[PDB]
Amino acid sequence: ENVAELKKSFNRHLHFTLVKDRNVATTRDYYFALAHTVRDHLVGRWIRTQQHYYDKCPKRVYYLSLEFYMGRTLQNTMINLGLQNACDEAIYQLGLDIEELEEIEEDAGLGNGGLGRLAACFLDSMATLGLAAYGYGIRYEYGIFNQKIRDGWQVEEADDWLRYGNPWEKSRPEFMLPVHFYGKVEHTNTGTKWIDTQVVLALPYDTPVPGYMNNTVNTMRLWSARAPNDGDYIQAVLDRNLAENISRVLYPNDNFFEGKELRLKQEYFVVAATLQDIIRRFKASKFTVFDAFPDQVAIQLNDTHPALAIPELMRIFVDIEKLPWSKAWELTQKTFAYTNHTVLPEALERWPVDLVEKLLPRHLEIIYEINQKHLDRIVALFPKDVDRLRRMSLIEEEGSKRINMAHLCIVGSHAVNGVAKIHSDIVKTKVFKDFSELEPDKFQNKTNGITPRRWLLLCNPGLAELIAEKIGEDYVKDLSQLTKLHSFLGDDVFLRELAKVKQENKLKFSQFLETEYKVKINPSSMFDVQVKRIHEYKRQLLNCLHVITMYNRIKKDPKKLFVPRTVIIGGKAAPGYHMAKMIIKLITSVADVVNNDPMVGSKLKVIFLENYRVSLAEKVIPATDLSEQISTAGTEASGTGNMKFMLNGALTIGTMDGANVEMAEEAGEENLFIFGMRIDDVAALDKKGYEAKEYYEALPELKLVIDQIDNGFFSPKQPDLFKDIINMLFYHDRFKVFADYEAYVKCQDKVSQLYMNPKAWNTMVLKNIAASGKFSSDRTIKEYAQNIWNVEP
Amino acid sequence: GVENVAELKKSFNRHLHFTLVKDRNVATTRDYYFALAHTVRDHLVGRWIRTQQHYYDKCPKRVYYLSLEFYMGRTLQNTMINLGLQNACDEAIYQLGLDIEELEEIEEDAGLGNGGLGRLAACFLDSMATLGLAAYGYGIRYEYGIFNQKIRDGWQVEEADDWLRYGNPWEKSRPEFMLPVHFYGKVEHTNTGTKWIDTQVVLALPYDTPVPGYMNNTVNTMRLWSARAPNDGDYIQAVLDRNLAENISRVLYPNDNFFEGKELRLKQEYFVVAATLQDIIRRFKASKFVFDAFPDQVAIQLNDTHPALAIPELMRIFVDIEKLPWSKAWELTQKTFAYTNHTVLPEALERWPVDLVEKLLPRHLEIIYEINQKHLDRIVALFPKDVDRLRRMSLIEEEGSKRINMAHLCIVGSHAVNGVAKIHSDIVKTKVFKDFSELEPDKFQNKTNGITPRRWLLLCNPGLAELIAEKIGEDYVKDLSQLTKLHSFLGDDVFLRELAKVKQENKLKFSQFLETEYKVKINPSSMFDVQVKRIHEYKRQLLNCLHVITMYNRIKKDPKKLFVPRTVIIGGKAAPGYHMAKMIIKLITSVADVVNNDPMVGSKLKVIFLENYRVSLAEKVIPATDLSEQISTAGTEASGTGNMKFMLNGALTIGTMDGANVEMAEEAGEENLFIFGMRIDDVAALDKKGYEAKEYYEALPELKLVIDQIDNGFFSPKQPDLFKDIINMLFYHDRFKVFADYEAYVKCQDKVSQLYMNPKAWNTMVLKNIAASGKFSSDRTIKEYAQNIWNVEPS
Ligand SMILES: O=C(N[C@@H](Cc1ccccc1)C(=O)N1CC(C(=O)O)C1)c1cc2cc(Cl)ccc2[nH]1
Ligand SMILES: O=C(N[C@@H](Cc1ccccc1)C(=O)N1CC(C(=O)O)C1)c1cc2cc(Cl)ccc2[nH]1
Ligand SMILES: *Cc1c(COP(=O)(O)O)cnc(C)c1O
Ligand SMILES: *Cc1c(COP(=O)(O)O)cnc(C)c1O
Ligand SMILES: CC(=O)N[C@@H]1O[C@H](CO)[C@@H](O)[C@H](O)[C@H]1O
Ligand SMILES: CC(=O)N[C@@H]1O[C@H](CO)[C@@H](O)[C@H](O)[C@H]1O
Ligand SMILES: Cn1c(=O)c2c(ncn2C)n(C)c1=O
Ligand SMILES: Cn1c(=O)c2c(ncn2C)n(C)c1=O
Ligand SMILES: Cn1c(=O)c2c(ncn2C)n(C)c1=O
Repeated sequence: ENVAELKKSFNRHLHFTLVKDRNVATTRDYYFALAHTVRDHLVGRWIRTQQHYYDKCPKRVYYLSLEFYMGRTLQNTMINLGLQNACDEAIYQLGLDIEELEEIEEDAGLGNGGLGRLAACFLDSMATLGLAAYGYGIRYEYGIFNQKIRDGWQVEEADDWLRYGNPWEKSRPEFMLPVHFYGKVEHTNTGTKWIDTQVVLALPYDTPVPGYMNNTVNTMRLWSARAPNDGDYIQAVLDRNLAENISRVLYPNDNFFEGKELRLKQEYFVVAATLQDIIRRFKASKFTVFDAFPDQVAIQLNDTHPALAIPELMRIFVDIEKLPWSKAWELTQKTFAYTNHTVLPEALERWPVDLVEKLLPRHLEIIYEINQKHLDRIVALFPKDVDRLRRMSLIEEEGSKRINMAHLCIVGSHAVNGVAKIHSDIVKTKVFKDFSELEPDKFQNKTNGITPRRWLLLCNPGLAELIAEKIGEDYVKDLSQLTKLHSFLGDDVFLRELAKVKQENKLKFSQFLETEYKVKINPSSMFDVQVKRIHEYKRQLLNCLHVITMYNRIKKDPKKLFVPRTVIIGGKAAPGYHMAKMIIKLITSVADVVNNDPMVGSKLKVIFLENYRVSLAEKVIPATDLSEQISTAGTEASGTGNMKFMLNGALTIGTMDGANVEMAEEAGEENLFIFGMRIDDVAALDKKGYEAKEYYEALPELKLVIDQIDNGFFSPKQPDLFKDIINMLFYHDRFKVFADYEAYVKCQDKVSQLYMNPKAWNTMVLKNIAASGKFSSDRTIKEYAQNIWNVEP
Repeated sequence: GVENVAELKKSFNRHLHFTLVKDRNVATTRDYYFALAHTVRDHLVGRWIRTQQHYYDKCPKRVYYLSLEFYMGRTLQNTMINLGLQNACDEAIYQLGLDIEELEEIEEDAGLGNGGLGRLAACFLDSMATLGLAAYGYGIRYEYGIFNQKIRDGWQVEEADDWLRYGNPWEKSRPEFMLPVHFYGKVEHTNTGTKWIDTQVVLALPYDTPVPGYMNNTVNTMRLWSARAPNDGDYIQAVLDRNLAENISRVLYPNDNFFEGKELRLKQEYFVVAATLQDIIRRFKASKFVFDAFPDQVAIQLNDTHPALAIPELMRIFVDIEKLPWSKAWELTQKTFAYTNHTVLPEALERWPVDLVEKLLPRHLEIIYEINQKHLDRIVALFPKDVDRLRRMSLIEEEGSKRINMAHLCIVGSHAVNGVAKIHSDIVKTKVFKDFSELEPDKFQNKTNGITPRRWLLLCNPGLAELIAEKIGEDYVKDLSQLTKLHSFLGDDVFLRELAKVKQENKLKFSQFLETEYKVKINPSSMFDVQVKRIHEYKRQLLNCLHVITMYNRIKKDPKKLFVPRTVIIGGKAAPGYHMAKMIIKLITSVADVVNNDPMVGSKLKVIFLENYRVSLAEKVIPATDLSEQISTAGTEASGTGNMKFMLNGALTIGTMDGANVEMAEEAGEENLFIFGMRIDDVAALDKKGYEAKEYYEALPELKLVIDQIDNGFFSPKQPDLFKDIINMLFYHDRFKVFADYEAYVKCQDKVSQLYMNPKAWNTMVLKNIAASGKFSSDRTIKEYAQNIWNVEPS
């Protein structure tokens, strides 16, 4: 707890746990010794917390997700346990630099983006609020791949994150479980029997989730695939890899459905294990016995990925626990709650019934029965409307039959929510109209949030300290306290101190940029940042057009006053996403021309931030002046990066989409740079018909950019390299890039104006930060606790 | 002894809490085991760091035992004993209200070996550490060791030995020493020399396991390498294909004394060799180093031919990497390497097809050719005429598909070659490699195998170790020859009663195991007749089987005739692809089922096929053995070591004058062992003449019956011709002349029975074996290797 004792513990671990001394100890060794030293501080409360849940039996919440974008654990753990300052001092006294040791830790990147990071922020919040929550996922041997740029292109490298070992995970062999696949169904007189199946074992690994300063430590249980133990002998042993390939790697797709059998196996794998583990726990507690199940258990479905949980639970209740269908179904609906995270057609999960029949025979039967009972009702309430039956069916018939997992989640759940007002609204009245009309009270909204511990206290200590010195540390657990910040809007000194914090973050992050990339950084320039997964809907392309735009204006009139900028664009593209990869090449091509043109000089620098991940977001976010949140209105369910930048002192330029809409409401629309078409404008443009060749014909600045991109100005060695981009823009652009081009650029010009007025710029910054309270994930979970899970802190 | 138990207790509770995240209410037995292991493990650290730091500071010559196998067994008790902590830990576990025996059984055996070869490496490590030698073991960290064997419907069934599933607290990853290993690619001959390009790369991640000397503060290292894919069409598939590179250290080839020319196997051999040589070279350069002193600082023992590629690999490093001239490098090489021949069985000789090698290790095939060219140029110069000698001495075999004779490469590439027992070393030197020793006489030597007295006496038989200690002191633990002092008790009946009692307690404890694992009811007063080793035709478990049946037919002949009761135990694993071995298992289990259930035989005889024979089990049945079966055909067992364990543990041996049996006889007196059957010369004479198994069948009533019973379905009614392959082998393809030794073997057994009815004489003979086993301590073997091969002294 104190410095002297932390030094002894560190040396004790370096010695007994790493078998090293100071002369032969590696940096990794020091990091592991520090990690173990901090890890020991959690054990007492972790056992105590789990024991408490058993003795008092509070209702349990289970967040079931295929993704958990956790990032690094060491610093986070030191902050939530109140050890950082002590450890920093101890390490320094041992002659080491804690910051260097921290960089050794590999990110636990078992997610793709928002969906996976949301889940991670939720666990932190649930632990901070003292809830009996458990996160359940898959312990991927490989998480989201590590990204590199070779010759301007994204190159993928396996993210072998467990290679050197993971001190934050705890194998729980006594809770191992078998998961079945294939086989056939047998309807006997003693119940239905799913037999002749292939078995794969699931070994759970527990990771502690410490709440912020509250003595609570929950658990994140991730499952690992293992071959059972019961032709060529060698091949047979090697073939054990097949089963174990189930939890081998995370599918690297963000907002896109890939119907691969292996993925279907991962979905069921995590689902079968989790539900059996929850049932066992339930039956092992202080408890026909199952009638109290929904009062003791709440399972949240993170998107439709774990949709199979609905029939799996039914399978268990009926075939194993011998409950009648009617009862089983009732308990199921009371147990599950579904969160819809997207409206993009390509992201919708539709599994071919053929694939499901072969792999999960008993589950196909259960899904069919669920649909029968479901459609019999509709037929009753609407004897005529037969087209309504087709639109609400769990099965799609057009061509090869498929299963609409989202429909399956709606009927098997008692609550369904979008992740932002505009998204939830679209989900309730448009996408699932036929369902909400019958069950209105079933649909809700639960606007996303981000944890102020990792995304403020951890990533920007300077800002957390400044805020804390002015209004106390109360805000860490109740972010709505940041509103008190309005009391200092005319405080010139607090405004200079606010600016100093940002500048320090920029100077430090600049050192990172000149170290990782050649480029020379103008530390006074404006840090224009857009970091997120590469997507056509997110429009990194639109941003790219503006950069080329600024570049030409500079070449055109070199002597014309230009507010300097450092444009940073980063994010991974799904491996099979061709257009995303091309977009990356374009950006890298532009930067090369821009960063090396003598006429532009320190006026404009462009950086493609490589390997964007949680630990990297913690560095660049505190260093940002301008946050790009420019996806086409109605395409971004919510967004969370936007919230991160808001809490850390950046201004936002974006469209009225996702949570951007709610940010404007909290801070006031004038304090954000909103632009472009809105949900209604995009629809009108659709009914009419989007003809992109019109804006190109009516906007010279855009035409120059387009011609340069099309004629090879950015790829001399390959004149037609960006042909596919141009082709999509002129004939296949569902995200209407050309349509928001003019408004975007004019918006960008106003940002530049404001940037030249420090007093005005920071004043707005302060109103934003003051208005960010709403976006703490503690508030999100609070609403989940009260309106869906019915549990208390 | 004060404050030692209390601190062990505190520490134990500290680990259960911080290391296992458990309290006394939720802890599993496995958690208690891991808690004790970490508690014991902490006592190795100080000495391990200190030991290795010392070898760095004093720079003694280092010995490197390179092997594809290390059959280590359990580490817990062994570590406690060598560190002098068993008594204190036993007491700490007890006071904590726990059953220490229950905890130790939790530990998984590190069975990274097939049999005696892998176990010898293990024993050698323990001894080298006990003698304080700067020794290092080098092998592969298999994810799956030798398979767990189960008996289903009388047949052997193999189950994957997933020994790392729950974690191994005894290994320590050393990531900073990872290394790249190359495969495939091609050879480019440029002006900058020869270059091996276009290669596929695999990484080698070493894992160090501490090897504690006995009561001397020395803690050596065993470094095992694990294969990992390097970080650098379809994304998901590409990531899944990383399993291919990792398959190289996935599982141990389960073959004992048998060459299987598989590509994966060749990859394992090169893998451990390339990782090891690079690491050894890196250590040399990091010490007070150009390479002229290498052979004076480095000695690498090649355990059999499996790591043969180490020779051309060192040449490759020396010439292609270090740029040394060929002549100089070849010189450094021979001085560095030493080869130990572990077998003369033709089916066990590694002969790789030149094509497989060219495709996988092209640069190495060129180097092997060049060594052969030089080598043969020498023969030619010494014997201008004799062209046949070239053919018999070449590393390349031409007949049909060209293959590489790895034995020959090891010989020319080494300064010393040895066998593992007088008779085998003589065979190697004068017959198999006759043309070679004639040129270099001094090169060939002998190094009689040994076993470590710590695991095979102190640990597995605490009763006998204490008995002996109360009579002649503890000195014998560090010098086994001190066992001859037991002779003073040749007349003391009191002592003989005590010796019989210890043996009795072991049989009673082991009987509990048997009846709990098998339906059979044991007669604790019966003679424990045991044959536990890998199932082989040359080891002749059949012969033994022919005796059990011969006996069965005798009891059914006169149910009232005095019969010396026996509990016959035959165990061992069969290589998955070894058809005849599996047939022999099915024949032994079938016979057993007929003898164990025959009402007329009752408590006179019981057959038990001991399932899953392995180091931990060996430690169980060995101390409980009365008679040891070591009956391999003369000239087939290069040495054997089981024989040694049994001898040291109070059992009498019935066997042929093969391997180390000859030397056991010389040491204890040929009449203090039941020797029988043909001898090497008798075997040769029978070969020259011609073996006609049918004659002995024709001339031996008791035998003819046993056979007719096997061939007609007496032991397999549902399947009358089930044992056809066995009958057909015994009659027209028996290279191990089973029947030829059947008559001698049966008469020999009757005498064993006779002697057993006489407690006083039986135990007297036993005492004579225990007092003469000192020569078979691996500490003696290692000392001899050190003086005459490695040229090093006890650091
Ligand atoms: O594995 C040991 N410590 C552990 C310490 C550790 C634990 C968890 C995460 C990181 C480090 C170790 O070095 N690793 C576990 C990792 C893996 O799974 O590969 C790497 C260890 C200490 C020790 C001390 C003695 Cl005397 C003998 C064997 C020993 N092993
Ligand atoms: O893994 C931990 N201890 C280790 C302890 C251990 C180490 C070596 C062999 C057996 C046990 C552990 O339980 N295992 C390593 C094995 C594996 O890799 O499967 C199983 C551990 C302790 C701990 C304490 C906190 Cl607060 C959080 C996470 C934690 N993990
Ligand atoms: C927060 C975060 C995201 C989510 O970003 P959006 O802009 O909301 O899409 C994605 N990736 C990482 C690494 C993050 O930290
Ligand atoms: C000693 C030992 C061997 C050796 O068997 P022999 O053929 O008797 O030399 C094989 N397996 C195990 C488990 C051993 O302990
Ligand atoms: C399928 C998917 O990854 N959806 C993503 O979910 C997160 C968390 O709700 C949203 O912020 C984001 O806008 C959306 O694209
Ligand atoms: C190739 C091989 O496994 N050889 C085996 O080695 C051991 C240890 O040297 C000998 O005792 C045994 O007789 C022999 O069969
Ligand atoms: C988002 N996304 C992908 O992630 C993707 C894709 N095609 C392949 N992938 C992987 N498409 C068309 C797409 O929009
Ligand atoms: C690496 N890479 C790509 O990833 C790529 C490409 N063209 C299209 N793509 C997606 N080219 C030319 C290329 O070198
Ligand atoms: C020892 N041995 C084997 O181990 C073996 C074999 N055939 C296959 N195997 C595996 N043969 C004929 C054999 O003698």
